Amino acid sequence: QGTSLLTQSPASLSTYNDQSVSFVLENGCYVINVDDSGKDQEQDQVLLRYYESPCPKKVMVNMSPIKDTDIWLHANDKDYSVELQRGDVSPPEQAFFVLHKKSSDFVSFECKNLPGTYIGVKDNQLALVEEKDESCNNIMFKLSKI
Amino acid sequence: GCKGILEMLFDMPKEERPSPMYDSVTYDPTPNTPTTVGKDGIWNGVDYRQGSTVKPYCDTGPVIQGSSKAVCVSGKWVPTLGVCPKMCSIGSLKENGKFVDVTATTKGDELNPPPREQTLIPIVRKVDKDKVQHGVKVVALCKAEGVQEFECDNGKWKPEPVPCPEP
Ligand SMILES: [Cl-]
Repeated sequence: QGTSLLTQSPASLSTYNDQSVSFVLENGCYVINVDDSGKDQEQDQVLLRYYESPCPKKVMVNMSPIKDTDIWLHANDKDYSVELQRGDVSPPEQAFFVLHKKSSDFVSFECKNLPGTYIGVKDNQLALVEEKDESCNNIMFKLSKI
Repeated sequence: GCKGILEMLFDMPKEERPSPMYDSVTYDPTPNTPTTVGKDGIWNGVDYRQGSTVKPYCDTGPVIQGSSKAVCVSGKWVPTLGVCPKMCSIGSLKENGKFVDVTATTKGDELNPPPREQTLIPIVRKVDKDKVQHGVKVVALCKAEGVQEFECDNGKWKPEPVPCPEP
């Protein structure tokens, strides 16, 4: 196989119930907040990095806040949490989720190494969740231009 | 290596970025590049591999004021990439020219075909059939010989419309 092309696009990331996934400085470092206060979502866009990977076919997607494109969403298997990691420590290959397309332009993000474990929403935060242990909409997000 | 196109843009304040913004940016590996992401891949988490080729895509039309593709050479993208153009309004042309009808004669995907990688992720976009991409051609009517051709050039119709006589 040849080397797959790599594409990047900005987008606004929101949940199924139309809550903003935003990024705020907390004690010096960015944390991920699920916000429903109606604030402007321009500064809280994400930079998507994605490519196709042959599957024995899969779309791998990496996500950075435009506020700091040197950090990205990462699945922490030792805490079962979603965190931001910087590229001077965390390897980039471990920073891509497997995209699953749902109905009505919604998508889900599956952990590459933890099959069946997805990005989900718990208590106005992003968490790792089991697909079977949740309703469909808990792991459903929407990427919107502008 | 070279810092990525979008990374460079989102380092500056919003007022300093080009408008509109690129819709997608695709990076082509050199034949010697083993992986897509990795220490020797197109992207290593810090920058993008030397000799990589970059091709921006604008849903507003083919890029203007620069090159359509660039290569990573000595930490810089050469030659200078073009920026996204502005779209033109069908209704604005119909109004300024007092035309009875305005019909597009070319599609935006002719000069500006979308990359295949744009179908990989559903990103919801606003649709406005009144807008046509940069470089799209239209024909306007006056309701003999009252047919005028126009081209969308970065938010402006060329040439200037001769307003139709009063019926
Ligand atoms: Cl950094």
